[PDB]
Amino acid sequence: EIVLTQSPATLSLSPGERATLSCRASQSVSSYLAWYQQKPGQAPRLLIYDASNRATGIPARFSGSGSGTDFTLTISSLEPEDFAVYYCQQYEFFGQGTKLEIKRSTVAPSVFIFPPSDEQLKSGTASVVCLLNNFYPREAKVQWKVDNALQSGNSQESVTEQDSKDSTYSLSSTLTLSKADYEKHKVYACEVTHQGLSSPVTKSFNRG
Amino acid sequence: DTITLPCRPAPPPHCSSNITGLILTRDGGVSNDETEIFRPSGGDMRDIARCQIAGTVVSTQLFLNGSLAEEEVVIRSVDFRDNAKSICVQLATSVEIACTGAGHCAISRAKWANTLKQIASKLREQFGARTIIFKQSSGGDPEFVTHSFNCGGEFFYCDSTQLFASTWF
Amino acid sequence: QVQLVQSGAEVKKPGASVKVSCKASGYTFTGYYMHWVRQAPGQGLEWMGWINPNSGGTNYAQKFQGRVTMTRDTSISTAYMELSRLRSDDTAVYYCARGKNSDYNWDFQHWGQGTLVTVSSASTKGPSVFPLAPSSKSTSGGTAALGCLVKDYFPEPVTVSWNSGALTSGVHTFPAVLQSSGLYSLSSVVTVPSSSLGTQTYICNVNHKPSNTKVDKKVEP
Ligand SMILES: *[C@@H]1O[C@H](CO)[C@@H](O)[C@H](O)[C@H]1NC(C)=O
Ligand SMILES: *[C@@H]1O[C@H](CO)[C@@H](O)[C@H](O)[C@H]1NC(C)=O
Repeated sequence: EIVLTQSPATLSLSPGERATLSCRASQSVSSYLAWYQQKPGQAPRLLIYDASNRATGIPARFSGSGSGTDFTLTISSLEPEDFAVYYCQQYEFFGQGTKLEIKRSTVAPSVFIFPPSDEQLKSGTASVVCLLNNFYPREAKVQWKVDNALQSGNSQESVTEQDSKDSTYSLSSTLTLSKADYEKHKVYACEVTHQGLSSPVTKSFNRG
Repeated sequence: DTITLPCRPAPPPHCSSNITGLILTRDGGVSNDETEIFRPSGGDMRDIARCQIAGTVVSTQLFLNGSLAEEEVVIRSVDFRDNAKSICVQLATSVEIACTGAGHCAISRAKWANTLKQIASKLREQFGARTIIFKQSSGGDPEFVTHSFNCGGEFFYCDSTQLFASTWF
Repeated sequence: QVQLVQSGAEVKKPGASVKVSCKASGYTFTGYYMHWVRQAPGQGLEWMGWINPNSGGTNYAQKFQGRVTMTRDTSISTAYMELSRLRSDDTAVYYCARGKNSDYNWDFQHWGQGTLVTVSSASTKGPSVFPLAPSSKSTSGGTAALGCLVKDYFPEPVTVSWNSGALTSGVHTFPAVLQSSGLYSLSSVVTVPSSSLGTQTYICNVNHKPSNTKVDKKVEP
């Protein structure tokens, strides 16, 4: 296998800066490489082929170069349409991808908790939701505690794509219990750590 | 012992030839470790024409009555890393393929095994893989999935499976 | 005018097989190899194999040998990819694709729109819709967050709107998560002036087309 390692995992820059992605090939075949750009729900689009040639309809700000094992894709003056995932390719092997997002001033999330509704409870299950609304950077840790017990495995979360207005993310976490077990405890807390927060923040409620 | 290839129509004895080479496709993807799998070409006439060793007769999979090499078998490619490029294999010592007219054509099993051993060692050298497996054609139109050949203006289609079903360590 | 058009999304139970078609146009079909490439959700690109449309010869990735079969019909410029004995980790968007050049043919200039193929076990089920009630525990300043939890449906997708699309500002609809029961669940939230909870009405409009399920859920403090 030709192992291609891209760098970095995430690249955080502002509209106008110079982006530099790299791709190292575990061999020496140095004249053939492709770069793609991919946006959510869309097919990949070819940007560069043969290490350094623009594909169809590709503006001149995109370029590529090949330093033997090493290859690089360069985006001069980033436009907001340029923010997406980027894969590199050589024969049938692809890289793991690099994500290029808008670098923003740090904002702590707003935190909200939501107790289960009587409708769901009647069904025989209970879901508690913790909303982390409008934060940056994306790195974020949510911990669920029930009577001061750390929960693990009974919660799932989902994050939005970087918002087009404010360049910010939002996360939704869901803790699900059976009604039986939900009535065996009292304090339900969601604990959020970030980097806009000097100290971890906990939103909670008591059942009743 | 004898290897046989069933054929339709039945090749006459004067359509006997010397196999002087062959063409193959390498299976791709990350390998199951540490094996390379090789099959008769997934390409077509273009691949065969670029090999520059086919000679007068028009055939698939095997080269018939073509050129030979000096002392050892030599494999060649436009690009060994590219699974879409076929590998051209030129024998140094030819292998007779006797046609009988009964419906099948035959070759010496010992001689072909001795040949496959040499091809395997060259491939093992080029790719570095410990084990080499020859497998039948992945598929395709009749003219390519079989070893097929034009003799006296007539097209013969021979099943080459007994030629390509061995593992080499 | 190169275009590649693929057949529609499909839902399949494990053990079954799927056939995806790709109609090619704008170029001489026999001139280029056709590739298939799949992408699982949230993951990268994986090559499956090529087919030589001139010879019908194929080359499949080693991890797919024995379960994939590619053919083509030159008569109608259509390639086919058949994946049998489906399992859950075969859930992916499958793409037919063609090289920009014929020499080194691995720079895929052209792609189909892609075919989503979901491997099942689950059965079609409409979702339940639960309000996410706005209260003191969901109030920052003069901003109240409220929402809907759309739980336990199969398969994707659902569509959610607020007040029949009238309200779009301050709304977030979250990517669904797949629960270990095989059913999906997603949430939709919106931040609002608290001084309107006693006045303005807020409804989440949920539509699950695969099960003929549509629900208007009013969310009250
Ligand atoms: C095989 O090759 C040799 C080359 O000298 C030739 O003498 C012999 O007759 C060939 N056999 C057939 C069947 O063509
Ligand atoms: C290959 O050469 C042999 C020896 O001359 C000849 O008899 C035979 O017809 C040739 N094979 C074909 C298929 O033309």
